[PDB]
Amino acid sequence: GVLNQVLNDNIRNGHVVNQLMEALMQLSRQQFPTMPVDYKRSIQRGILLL
Amino acid sequence: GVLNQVLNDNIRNGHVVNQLMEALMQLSRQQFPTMPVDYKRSIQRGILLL
Repeated sequence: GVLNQVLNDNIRNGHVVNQLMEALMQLSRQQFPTMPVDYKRSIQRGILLL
Repeated sequence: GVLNQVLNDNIRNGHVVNQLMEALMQLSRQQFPTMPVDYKRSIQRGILLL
């Protein structure tokens, strides 16, 4: 009888985190041409922490 | 009635800066074969800042 703002049912069963981690691992595997190595290092370490 | 020293009208809009960016990025994508790693590192950091 009451309205509700329900989630997706792909979030309730945590799967979206798999999409996310896949994207993050792709971004780690890529090189940063325009930028130095220390920046890449910092980003990919922060990404591995997660 | 008055003489005026007018800019290009490609400066009055900011589009020159985009060619400047093109140039700086086409420098960031260049190894410096003559010179060591630290020199290149310095330059590429300096132009990332801009």
